[PDB]
Amino acid sequence: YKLYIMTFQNAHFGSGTLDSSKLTFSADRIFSALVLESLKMGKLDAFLAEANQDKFTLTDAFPFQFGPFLPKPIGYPKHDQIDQSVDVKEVRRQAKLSKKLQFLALENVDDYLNGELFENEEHAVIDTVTKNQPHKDGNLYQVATTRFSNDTSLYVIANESDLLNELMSSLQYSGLGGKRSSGFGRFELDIQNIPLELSDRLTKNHSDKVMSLTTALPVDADLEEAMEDGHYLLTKSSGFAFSHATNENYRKQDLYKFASGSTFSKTFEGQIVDVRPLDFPHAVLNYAKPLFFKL
Amino acid sequence: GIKRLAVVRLDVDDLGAAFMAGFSRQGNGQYSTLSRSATFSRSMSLFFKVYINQFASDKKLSIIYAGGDDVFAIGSWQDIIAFTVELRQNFIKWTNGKLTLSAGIGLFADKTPISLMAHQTGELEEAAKGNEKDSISLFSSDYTFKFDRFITNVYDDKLEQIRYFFNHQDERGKNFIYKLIELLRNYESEEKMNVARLAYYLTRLEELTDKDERDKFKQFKKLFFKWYTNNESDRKEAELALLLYVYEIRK
Amino acid sequence: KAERAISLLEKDNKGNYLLTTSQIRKLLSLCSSLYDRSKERKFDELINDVSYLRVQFVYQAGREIAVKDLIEKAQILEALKEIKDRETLQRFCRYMEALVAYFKFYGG
Amino acid sequence: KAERAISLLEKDNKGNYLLTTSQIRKLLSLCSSLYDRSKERKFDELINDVSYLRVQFVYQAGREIAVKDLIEKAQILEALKEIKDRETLQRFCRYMEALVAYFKFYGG
Amino acid sequence: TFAKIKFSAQIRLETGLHIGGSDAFAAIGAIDSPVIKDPITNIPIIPGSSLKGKMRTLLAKVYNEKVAEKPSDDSDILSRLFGNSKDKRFKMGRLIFRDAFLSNADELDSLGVRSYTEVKFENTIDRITAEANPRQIERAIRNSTFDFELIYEITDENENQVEEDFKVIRDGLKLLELDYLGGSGSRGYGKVAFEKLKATTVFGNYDVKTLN
Amino acid sequence: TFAKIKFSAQIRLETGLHIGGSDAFAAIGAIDSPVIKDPITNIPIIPGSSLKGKMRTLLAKVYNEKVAEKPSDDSDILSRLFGNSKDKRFKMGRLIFRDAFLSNADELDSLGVRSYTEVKFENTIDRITAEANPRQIERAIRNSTFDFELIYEITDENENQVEEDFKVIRDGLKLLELDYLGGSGSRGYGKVAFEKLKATTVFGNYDVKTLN
Amino acid sequence: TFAKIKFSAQIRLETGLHIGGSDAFAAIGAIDSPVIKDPITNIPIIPGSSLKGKMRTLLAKVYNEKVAEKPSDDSDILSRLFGNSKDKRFKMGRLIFRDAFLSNADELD
Ligand SMILES: Nc1ncnc2c1ncn2[C@@H]1O[C@H](COP(=O)(O)OP(=O)(O)OP(=O)(O)O)[C@@H](O)[C@H]1O
Repeated sequence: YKLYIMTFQNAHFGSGTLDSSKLTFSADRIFSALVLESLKMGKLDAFLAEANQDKFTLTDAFPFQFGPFLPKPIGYPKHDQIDQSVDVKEVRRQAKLSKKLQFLALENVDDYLNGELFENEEHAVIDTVTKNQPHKDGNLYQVATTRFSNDTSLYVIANESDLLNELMSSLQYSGLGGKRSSGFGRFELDIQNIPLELSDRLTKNHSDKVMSLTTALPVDADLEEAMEDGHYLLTKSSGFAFSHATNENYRKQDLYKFASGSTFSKTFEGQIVDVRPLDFPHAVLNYAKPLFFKL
Repeated sequence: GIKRLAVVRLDVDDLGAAFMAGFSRQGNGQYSTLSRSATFSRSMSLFFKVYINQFASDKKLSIIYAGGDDVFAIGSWQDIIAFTVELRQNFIKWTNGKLTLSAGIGLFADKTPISLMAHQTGELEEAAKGNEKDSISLFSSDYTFKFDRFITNVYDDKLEQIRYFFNHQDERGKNFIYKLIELLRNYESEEKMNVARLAYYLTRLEELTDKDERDKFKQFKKLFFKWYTNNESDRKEAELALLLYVYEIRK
Repeated sequence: KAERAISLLEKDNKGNYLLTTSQIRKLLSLCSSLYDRSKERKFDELINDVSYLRVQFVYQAGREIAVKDLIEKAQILEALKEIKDRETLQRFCRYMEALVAYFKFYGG
Repeated sequence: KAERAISLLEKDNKGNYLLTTSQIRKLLSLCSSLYDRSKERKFDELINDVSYLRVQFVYQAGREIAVKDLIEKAQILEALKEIKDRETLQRFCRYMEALVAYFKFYGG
Repeated sequence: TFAKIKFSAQIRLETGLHIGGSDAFAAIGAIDSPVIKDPITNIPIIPGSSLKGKMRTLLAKVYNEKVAEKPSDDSDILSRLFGNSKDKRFKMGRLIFRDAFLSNADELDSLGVRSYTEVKFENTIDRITAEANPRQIERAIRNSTFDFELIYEITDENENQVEEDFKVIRDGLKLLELDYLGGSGSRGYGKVAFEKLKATTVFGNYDVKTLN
Repeated sequence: TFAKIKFSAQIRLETGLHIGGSDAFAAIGAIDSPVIKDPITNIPIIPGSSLKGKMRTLLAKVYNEKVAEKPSDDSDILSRLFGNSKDKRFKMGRLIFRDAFLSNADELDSLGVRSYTEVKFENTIDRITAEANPRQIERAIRNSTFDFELIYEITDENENQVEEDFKVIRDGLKLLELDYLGGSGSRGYGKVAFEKLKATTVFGNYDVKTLN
Repeated sequence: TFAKIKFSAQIRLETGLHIGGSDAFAAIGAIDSPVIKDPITNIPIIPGSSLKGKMRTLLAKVYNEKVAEKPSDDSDILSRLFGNSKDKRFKMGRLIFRDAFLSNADELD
């Protein structure tokens, strides 16, 4: 509906452990950031009645290098396309190149299903930095960073309103993920109006071989009915909570969701799960609002 | 030496052949019997799971996860470098030079998390396959060679030649290698201008030494200048020889 | 620039370079004292150093035979007149250092 | 300064410079003894050295024929009157060193 | 209610410093820890962790009321500007830093210099022998501007102390210039100079008057 | 409580010295190690590494109580002024030096000299032959001021010893002038001269009275 | 314990000497090696390298106990006054010289 192009430079997005880092990040990082900063501004109760309005949703961090990128379809293609049958060694060595691929181009969303295999474009390299502490037994730690290159940018698709544009205006000067108390999260928001005439297949009604993204999460009333005959991949996303009145900061429960680009068969619903381990004066919200692409 | 350590991950490259359909050469024999394909895994399991303990003896390292696919050898780099290039030599004679091999040696710091320590050394494995299949990745992702050009050129008559034709010069003599490495990198923007500056460093070392010692330094000047203007891939070989010599004797 | 300096210096006459790096320890150092001053100030201020730098080349062409055969071949006096800009003056400083490196490689 | 010193010195009469660098080993050293003293003190103090420096040029133009033909052409006596400032006096010292370099460039 | 105060300035290095980076792969022409650079290009950069770990230590020794011992547990009047994992009144840091990138390359190549990092020869005297351990370091070049932006934001409660917060930040900027910023700065390697110290707003919710 | 004492002075080199520089490229007419300078420009500057290592060596032989053997482990009465990596009572040093830069170029060009450095010819006699090893060095020009600023700061504990701290610093300044500063200075190359020795305050916390 | 002895004197040249200085460019009337002076100004000065190299040579031939051959390795009774790059008992010298500058310009003019 409306994409928000933003580029990163020397950022950090861990996945499992603080020392490790990935080029992208899950969709729950953006939703858990605007709600945390809404209380500091003075409108936490205003955004609570907006996220639960069905039409309001968010997208994952997709690369943008002279064109929007989309994840590869999980399980596609099937066992029918061999792509130039020459030898069993040449066909087997090129099948892994598509497995290590991260995102596909906007113009290759239709040619990949017909029979085409190629190596993903080199977006950025994983670089790490070292730190220590002199007045504490000389201890040290290692953390990784993400330095984009070759004009590597990202974009998130949301809904146009007169309240969301002001909440994200301060996020570019406040950090986003990783070591926020250093400067690993500052970016620049490039606002736009017209997205693209091809990337308008986002629907949530009919079910014609759709594809769920942004880590799907089925509802209790529709789990196995949409899980049978599908392609998915279980991941992992958790960590310690961040509150201001606990004196302990309890651990959030595990929420093994899916991956960006899973192909099911029917249309889900999307709910908001509440993470309450012991007791908290507030409520740890979560995204869990997957979209669908016509493919 | 230094107080660091290196991690190597020797992994077999090609695996779809010699198991599915690769024994065909004559229409007489079928070359598709299950027994002919089952003896391939048994013949290589004795070298990657049994012969590893015998070949790693009398060394300052310890093999971990000695399987038929990927291994994990950790320890001091004083013996890992002499074990990675040596293990492949025994595999070529066992296979008559029909199966390639690739790996990657990368040093790290002390008291570091093993997560990124074992993940950064694994990224060099995938980066050592952009050319074709018989490549290698040294300490970084820029040293992309063919592995066979190391023990037959770099480790043969390049890295060894410095150990007895430059060891006589110490302290004062070790004030020129740190600059020659920088000249080997700045070659795209500074092409013809860098060639003229190379003729000056070759004369500063010969003039600043003993008169009787000049007899030893008589062929290193011509061999070092020829290795700079001959091939683009040959220019990167001098950066590896000058780096392993500094890590040898120092501190 | 650096292409015509590898073949013109080799083309000489009698072998065994009699001139060493000891009798030329002034004209090679005064040119380095102008490259660092050209990047700090303008070119219209250093008009007095350019006039004195040219005299050093002509003064040495009459006291030693190993200098006349180098100025007339490398065209040292010709390059001192074409310069007029700050960027052009910096090119003459780099061209002089190229003739010194190749002079010690073939001889000394 | 240096541009007009390469064409005026060449324009002479009979070839083979009879005047050598041995008979001019006084007037070329007195000018160097004034340039180094002008940077330490002022110009109003060295008023006695300027008067004695001019007499040496006139005294040499009467004992040798190789001096009268050089003063009247290079205008040596004219430049000794236009000077009046410390910066102007330093220009005459650099102009005299230029005529010595180009003198040995063609002969000796 | 909610403003965004950005302290944009240019850090001018009047003395070449030395900060040990990661491993030795971008500058293997030394014997000790080199200076961290950019993994894509080849420009010497400085991380943002060195700006917070040094300014907080030199500031917590004059505006404190108790002998410190462990971080995030000394002088509550300034603990809300950096971070604290113990007090419930504040957790986040209201002073977001940024990696200062060398933006002096737009006019450095026109003058013609050596490169980007030099090599300095150093040693030691054991008072019993001559030269001992001929080591060497890798300092930084002189005159190199940087992009330093200090982000400051209020959180509603920040009302009857905004004017007092500017006194600590302004005093901390001039205090860093009178001290080394790097490694082995006891002999005179650091000593920065904040040039063009100005402050502007981006969101627009607080007037500018306390510029200097 | 916390003051900043800066010893601003002008080092007047009455005799050209020589310090072993890095790469031999300041002049293409030398043969040995020249003098380290600036990587960007080419102005003869002196580093601060030769000031702390020389002032402490010439001072720890009169204000000590035990024969030294290794650095950073001799005379505890002055170890807190420089630094010690072994004592747990203190680690950082309270005497920050500064790389003195040549600021005499504002009036040196008006006189008209040759350049900035000279080449002195030296050799040796083996008492059996004539000239042996025709080498050469590169000294510095005479009369060249420098910007020397000694940054001093207290840490609350500096209370009942401030008057004793200035006695060692003042004695070390006049003692350095009676000895060479640099390498190969046994023949009389160093010998500095601190001109206009004054001390001012920048932070504003300690009164000035012991100026001289 | 620790004292500073300075032998302040005035060297009066009763005979004009000649020491081969640096490059032959102090005057445009010479052809051989002149005398080293000052790079900034122009006053004839004598360095301190010629004083240590001459006083030690003429003194090590009367206060010695063995025929010398190489410098810094003859007569241990006087090696501690200048210095020795081989003995482990001492390395620095206790006789710091000084480049003598001509101070007779106050009345020569
Ligand atoms: N020691 C072994 N013996 C028999 N088979 C093996 C052994 N090691 C691995 N394999 C086979 O290799 C297969 C996995 O190969 P893999 O996909 O890792 O190769 P690859 O990484 O694609 O090779 P390349 O890097 O050249 O593309 C497994 O199915 C397994 O059967």
